[PDB]
Amino acid sequence: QSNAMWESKFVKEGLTFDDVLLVPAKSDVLPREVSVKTVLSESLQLNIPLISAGMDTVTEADMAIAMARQGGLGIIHKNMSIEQQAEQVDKVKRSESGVISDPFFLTPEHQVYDAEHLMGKYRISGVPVVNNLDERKLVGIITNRDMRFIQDYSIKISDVMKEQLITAPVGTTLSEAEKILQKYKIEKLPLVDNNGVLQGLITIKDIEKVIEFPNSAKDKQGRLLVGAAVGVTADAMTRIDALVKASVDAIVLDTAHGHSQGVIDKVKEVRAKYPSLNIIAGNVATAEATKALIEAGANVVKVGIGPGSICTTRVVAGVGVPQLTAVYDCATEARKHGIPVIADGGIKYSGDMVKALAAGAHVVMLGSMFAGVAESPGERQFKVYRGEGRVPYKGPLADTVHQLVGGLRAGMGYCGAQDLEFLRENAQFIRMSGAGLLESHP
Amino acid sequence: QSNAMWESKFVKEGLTFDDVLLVPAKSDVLPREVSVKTVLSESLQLNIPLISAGMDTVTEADMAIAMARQGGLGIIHKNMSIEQQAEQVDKVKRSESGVISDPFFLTPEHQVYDAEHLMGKYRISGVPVVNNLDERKLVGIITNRDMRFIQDYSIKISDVMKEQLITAPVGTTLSEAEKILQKYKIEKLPLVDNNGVLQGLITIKDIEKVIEFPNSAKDKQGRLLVGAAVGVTADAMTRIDALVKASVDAIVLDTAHGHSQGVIDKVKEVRAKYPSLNIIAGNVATAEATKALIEAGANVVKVGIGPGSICTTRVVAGVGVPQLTAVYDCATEARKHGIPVIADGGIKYSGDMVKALAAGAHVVMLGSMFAGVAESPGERQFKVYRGEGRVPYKGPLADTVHQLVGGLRAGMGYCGAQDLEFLRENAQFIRMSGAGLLESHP
Amino acid sequence: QSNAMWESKFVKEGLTFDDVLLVPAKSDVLPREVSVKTVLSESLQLNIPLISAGMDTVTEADMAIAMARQGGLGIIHKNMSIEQQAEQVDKVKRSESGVISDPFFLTPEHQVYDAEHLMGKYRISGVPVVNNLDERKLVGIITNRDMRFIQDYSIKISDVMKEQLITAPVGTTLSEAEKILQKYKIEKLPLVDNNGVLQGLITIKDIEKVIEFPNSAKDKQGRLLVGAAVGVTADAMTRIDALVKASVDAIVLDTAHGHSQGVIDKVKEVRAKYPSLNIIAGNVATAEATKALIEAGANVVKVGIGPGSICTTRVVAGVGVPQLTAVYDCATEARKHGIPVIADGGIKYSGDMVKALAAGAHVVMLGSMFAGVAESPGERQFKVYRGEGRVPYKGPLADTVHQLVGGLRAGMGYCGAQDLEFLRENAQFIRMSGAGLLESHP
Amino acid sequence: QSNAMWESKFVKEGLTFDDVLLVPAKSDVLPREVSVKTVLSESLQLNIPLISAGMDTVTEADMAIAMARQGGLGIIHKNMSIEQQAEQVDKVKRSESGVISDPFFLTPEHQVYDAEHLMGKYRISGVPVVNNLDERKLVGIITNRDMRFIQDYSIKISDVMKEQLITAPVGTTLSEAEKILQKYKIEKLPLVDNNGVLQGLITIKDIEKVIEFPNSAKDKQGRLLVGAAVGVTADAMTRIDALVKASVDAIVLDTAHGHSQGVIDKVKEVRAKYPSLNIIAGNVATAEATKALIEAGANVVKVGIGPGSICTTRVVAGVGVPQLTAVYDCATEARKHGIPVIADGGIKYSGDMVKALAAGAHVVMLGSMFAGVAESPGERQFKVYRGEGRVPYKGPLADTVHQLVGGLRAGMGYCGAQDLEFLRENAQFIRMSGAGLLESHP
Ligand SMILES: O=c1[nH]c(=O)c2[nH+]cn([C@@H]3O[C@H](COP(=O)(O)O)[C@@H](O)[C@H]3O)c2[nH]1
Ligand SMILES: O=c1[nH]c(=O)c2[nH+]cn([C@@H]3O[C@H](COP(=O)(O)O)[C@@H](O)[C@H]3O)c2[nH]1
Ligand SMILES: O=c1[nH]c(=O)c2[nH+]cn([C@@H]3O[C@H](COP(=O)(O)O)[C@@H](O)[C@H]3O)c2[nH]1
Ligand SMILES: O=c1[nH]c(=O)c2[nH+]cn([C@@H]3O[C@H](COP(=O)(O)O)[C@@H](O)[C@H]3O)c2[nH]1
Repeated sequence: QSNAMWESKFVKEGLTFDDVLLVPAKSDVLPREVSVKTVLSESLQLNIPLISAGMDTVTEADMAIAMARQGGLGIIHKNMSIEQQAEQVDKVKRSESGVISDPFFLTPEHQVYDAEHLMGKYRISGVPVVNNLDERKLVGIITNRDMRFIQDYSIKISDVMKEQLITAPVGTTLSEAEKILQKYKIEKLPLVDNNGVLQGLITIKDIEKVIEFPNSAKDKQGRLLVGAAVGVTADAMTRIDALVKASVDAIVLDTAHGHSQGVIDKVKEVRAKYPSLNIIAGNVATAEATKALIEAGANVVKVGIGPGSICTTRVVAGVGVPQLTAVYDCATEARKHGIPVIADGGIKYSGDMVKALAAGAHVVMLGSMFAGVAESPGERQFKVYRGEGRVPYKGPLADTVHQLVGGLRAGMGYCGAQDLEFLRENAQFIRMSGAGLLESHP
Repeated sequence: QSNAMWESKFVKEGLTFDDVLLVPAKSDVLPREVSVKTVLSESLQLNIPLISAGMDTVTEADMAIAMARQGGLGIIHKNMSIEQQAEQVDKVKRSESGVISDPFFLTPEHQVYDAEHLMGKYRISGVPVVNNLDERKLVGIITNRDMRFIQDYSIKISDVMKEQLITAPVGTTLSEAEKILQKYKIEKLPLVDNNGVLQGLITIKDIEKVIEFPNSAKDKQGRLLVGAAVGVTADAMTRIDALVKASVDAIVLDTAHGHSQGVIDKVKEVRAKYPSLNIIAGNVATAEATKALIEAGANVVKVGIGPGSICTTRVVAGVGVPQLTAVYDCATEARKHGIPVIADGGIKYSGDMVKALAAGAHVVMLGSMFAGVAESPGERQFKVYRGEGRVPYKGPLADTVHQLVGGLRAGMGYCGAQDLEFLRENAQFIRMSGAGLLESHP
Repeated sequence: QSNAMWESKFVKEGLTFDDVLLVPAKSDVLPREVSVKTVLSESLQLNIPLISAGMDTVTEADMAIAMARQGGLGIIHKNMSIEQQAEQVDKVKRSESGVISDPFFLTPEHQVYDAEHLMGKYRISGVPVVNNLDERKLVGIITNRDMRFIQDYSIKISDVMKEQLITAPVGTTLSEAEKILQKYKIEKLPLVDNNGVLQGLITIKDIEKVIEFPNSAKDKQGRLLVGAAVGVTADAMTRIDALVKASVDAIVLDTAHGHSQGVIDKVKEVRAKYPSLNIIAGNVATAEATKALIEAGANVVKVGIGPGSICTTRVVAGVGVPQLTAVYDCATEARKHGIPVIADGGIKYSGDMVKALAAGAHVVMLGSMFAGVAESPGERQFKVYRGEGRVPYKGPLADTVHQLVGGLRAGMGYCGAQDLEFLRENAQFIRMSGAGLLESHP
Repeated sequence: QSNAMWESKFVKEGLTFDDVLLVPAKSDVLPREVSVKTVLSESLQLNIPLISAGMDTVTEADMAIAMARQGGLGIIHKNMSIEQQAEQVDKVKRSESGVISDPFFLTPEHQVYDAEHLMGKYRISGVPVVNNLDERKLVGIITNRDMRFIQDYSIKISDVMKEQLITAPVGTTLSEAEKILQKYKIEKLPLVDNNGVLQGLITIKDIEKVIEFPNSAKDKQGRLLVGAAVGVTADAMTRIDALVKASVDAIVLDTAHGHSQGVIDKVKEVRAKYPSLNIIAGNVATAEATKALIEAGANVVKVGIGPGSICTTRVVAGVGVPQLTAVYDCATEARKHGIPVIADGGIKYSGDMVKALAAGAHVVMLGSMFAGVAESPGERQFKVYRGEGRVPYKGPLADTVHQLVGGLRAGMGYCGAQDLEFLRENAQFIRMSGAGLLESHP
């Protein structure tokens, strides 16, 4: 039928955050008891439904660390050298429990400049010393306590060098090391084989961060999860190869129109080369686009086109979809594949987040709410946000998350939701007019 | 059918006050002749459809007194010691006609400090004196006129002490006492049995407040009605027990989500222990929630979630229902039980109140409109309002009520409503756009 | 069916001026050629569809005169003494051609104070003199030209007194008198019978106002049309009796709720006593109300409740109907009776007027647009408007009318309407959103 | 059926730019590869879908030149003398390649004042000299290089006069002349027949403007396209006759209500006299109006009534149609005739343009966006805009076009549109609320 596309032009209708409210429901569950955890895949498991945007004013290593510590996930932005980005990922992966199975080491023949680089780069504060690279046999350890008395860093590890050291067998756990470090009063516990060949290193920091950040989102090895953004370019594979060597949990293929053919192609290509890699692809606003990314191999779909708070797409190109309808239409399609969606853009308040999750999104992604947080890249106080603009300095990330998560639990309480799955599946909205929205804020 | 909850997510629609207008109708009744009285139960009968909110910036004894005097009802807030709240209720119950059947008394052996406490506490200004507590036989009365000549309050009632006194038999009425007090020129008329044992006390104040506040809402004994708020906590029963000893007319079980299981439980528990007690339960926005509270034993339902003028629920949790739809959906369910609903929150103008009552609510409850009234707890002039904020100092309660009630009678006139029942049942609305609302205010 | 009133409560929907636009149509007729005349009854025929409101800040004699001169109609407001209002009507009726069939006269025995009163009261500037009241035989005429030379007004008409005078037979017309006054160079032309008994008077002013205001709306005798407001009170009949003696064309029974029984009663009563009188009754917003007023005998219906620019009805009582829907629903009912409606309130711009007339109204009524006009009661420049408020000083009425009528002709041009009947009957609207209205103004 | 027009009065609904967004679609085509060209007729072919409005604050010769150079089209406004307007058209037609087939020439007997007039008028900078008008035989050429050494312009061409000159045969092309002018180092290349009779002239400017403005919209002869506005008046034919002599590509019959009979008549009359002329007729908002203009002979239809940014039509006459619905309803009708429509008025941003083109318009017309551009008629910096108002000074036209066209290509990218035909035909919208529009801008 020739005329259908023409006749249907104005037919569709969509809703944004301010058009609706969640409707209260029978609830046996209190806000404090609800579970806010979400699984994006078996290798990607968040304790809070939050991701910081890959954007140069939002997410670099310090941020990805702070996010993961809270149960969420950072995405390292791509506006940096590939070597730089892989390095940013490595810094997040090795922040805690990173040298347990893959330790750095020095030899007596290195300078102390080498020690200070490693401790500085990874924030570890102790370094193992082996006889030689080939042998892998550990002789001595140089640490932060040792650095204090060293005036010149040009001198070799031999000079400022032992005694017997307390070392433990490989596959020693944190709770095991906790007692050893405690019994013997050490802050560093190297791990060797039966031959005394260096295998790994455990520090008290690997211990106390576990205590201090119990909701941390971590891989199986116990290291902080991290994502990274990759464009669709000739550069794409090379960059991914380097990040994968990095061990970063997920790659986000971030483009403006995710329903283009060039993007489907690249997904197909990356899935082929990395069958187990977490591939987050976006951005899409439709069910058809969502279906195409999933059949291309995306294991997560990122959603929204136009809704961003700095996004000029609507005004300049006339293009976009109201975010809740976007999330809803996408989630409707992704649901049939057991595929999670991310809600990307448009979220001003904690209530918006709750609505995004109740319209079907597994996680939400925030740029601007995080832009003035202490841990973000930038330096009353002020900090920049670009895609150009400004937002107040918000203090440490943790305070913003707490109010977000607190809003989420209250909302879950009103809806009677023990967990996010229940919410996505059971929550009902009610549409309201502009005048309906005027009371909502008071 | 597995998919119904998902498909229906965005289906519902709701209206607030500004979306609608009452439509004029055939009217034989003038605003001055209409009846604004409402019955919440046989033991709770208002002459005006207004309740002051249990809130620490709105309602304590002075307020509950002023409300009841106007035909409405105060709810003592729960942000106080239980002993304190029971005492606040007692002050309202004994404001007028309170010692008629349950008198306080002293003995010649008390000090005058005791007299000044009682007169001060209850604003009565005369105190009966009996020989002894066991005997109950009245000897003398100490009053405000007597206090003037007393310099030291440490002295006993014996010293500043009689002559024969004019006393009347129990079950003497106000209109009877009016003539006696008038014939003999006394302001105090104690009541004894045939043995001269003290039974009660009547004062001219019990008389002239009847004259001065003819619309007063009162129990069968003729004392001002009062409510009290109770949370859902381990504290709940103990607090209620004390208030019931107080004789307060109604308890309001006030929680944020009234459709939770913990709230239904507590209602069931209180109804069991107090089969005749007025239990106002809330807050709910749905018919299902309304049904559950009624079957739990609530004899009044309080409505609205999100609409409050300080309420951040909408923004922080994303949760709420547009107030008129809320009231309408609740009233639709409660109607089948012969159960009244209260409209709680969102009312800015007298016209909003009229609309709330025409959408099915029996009474409305107001926090903010009363927050700067003289009788409210706080101290140009200024007074605080929190759930933090401010509202102009409005003068005495009576002036705000008069314009509210005047708006209500005009509205009833336009709709042709002789009484509130007719209004609830017959009144029709018309929906308008935002531009429709722009003319409405001019 | 018991439940219908409850279920239908929120069903109705309504539109105001800003929700819609008139849709352009095939047009063979230019704005200058269209006819803006309207017939409210055979005795009430306007050359422009405009009425000035009976309101103390809008319409008194000066205004009713200015309106009628433009083809419209003034309504003298009722906030004045009945004698005062009848006098205001008489001033409008006698402004031009008023003493042609019912002349005032003096006798030689009156003082000149009497002459100056009459000329001053009615702005006529000549007065006939008869021998005696019984006889009616005219002797001399005293005029403005004569007053100049008179220092003391206490002196009798005898003193400052003749010669033969040029007089004409009764039923002399204006065009006849035009030539006589011209041929003989007189400004005053008395009219007598064959016996020389005074019958009427014609002046050059009666002539030149016809020239100067060709669109004037006039009765059969050629005097300016005038209306008057009457309340529903015990006062009503007495006031009407006096106005009818006045000869005022129409009475407006103006009340807040025209669908009340007391108003239907009064209409029935006035129609009975004055079978030919023009009775404008209001105000109503519904078809049912409209039907009741017509069957009570109203020959015009006035419409709108809430739309007034000073009207607080919406906010205070919650009551009203969006004006276009009001006019449309009323016009739909009145049409079946051949009955015209007036659109009363809400009109900010000339475009609103065009829309009001295209929604079915015969005429529109304006308070606020006329409030600062020179001819209005009040005294940069400033003038008050109450029902309290302010509006810029607009200059003479004629300038405001011209832009109104110019807007009306343009609108009629776009719709292809040769006359108002075509417009009412054929014009189509298109509904738009708030954003649709944002472009409309630029 | 008598009552249909009355019942349907409020039935229609319409949308403007801010009510909607284009929905992203499968896209294989990048913004840089899309084609923005449009054909209004075989003789009217634009490289960009833009027309500058015939308005005295927007388009005169300088503007029509700048527009055409960019691939768009200027319409010379009619608020000028007919001789003046024909002259403005001639200036645009002869800006480049204009004297190739119809050269101006002088004789040795003219003064230099004549030379300076021609070079000044047409910006050509060389003038051919023939022996005599009858003969047409070229003797010498006077140019800009020659003017430098001439102090007095009163002297004849004979004085300041040869040598042999390098001339080429008629039908020489630009690419041919490019090499000649290059090989011989000349900037002027006259064209003669075998007899040495002057036929045309080619300059280096005719060459380098081709290089400098590759997207230029030109006729078959290679001269810049130009339009002109004509009113509907007695003046109409005479004016058109003169413009056609001008060779201007299109005439725009511009009136306020294009659905009037006088406008259909004039179209019929002009089509009869000029069967091949491009006739752009407007303005219309309906399909019925659109059909009537096409059957009258309009080969392009211009659309919108009310949407203009200075247009008071909505407010003053109450008349208009929301622009997208207007364009859509018109395009729906015009499509059946293979007829293009122009979207005229209402466009604030590049996104609005994209939406106008996706609602079915072939081209859009802009007044206000171009009003402060350097090339516009008027003289921080400031420039006026009237239909009275102001708009910032925008710099040269080219910068505004580039952002417009860049917005258009992005939008086309999101929709997957290789060309404008695909866009018109396949693009889908989604309607949003006012709150939906609040996020769109951030
Ligand atoms: O097309 C775009 N051009 C941009 O310059 C831009 N900047 C941010 N974004 C998107 O907006 C998201 C952040 O949204 P919020 O600021 O509301 O947190 C981000 O996560 C992005 O998806 C952009 N999209
Ligand atoms: O969830 C809530 N958190 C709060 O801090 C709060 N404060 C007031 N209220 C509710 O609002 C009602 C008063 O509404 P108005 O101010 O519009 O009179 C009150 O009667 C309450 O029902 C609250 N609800
Ligand atoms: O209920 C009312 N109380 C008032 O104090 C009042 N003042 C004006 N009006 C009505 O408004 C009309 C004038 O409307 P505009 O100001 O918009 O011209 C008038 O013609 C009246 O119908 C009132 N209605
Ligand atoms: O009825 C009208 N009276 C006017 O004074 C007027 N001025 C501009 N226009 C129209 O508006 C168009 C320009 O629209 P924009 O300013 O939004 O670019 C123009 O192209 C015109 O179609 C007018 N229409």
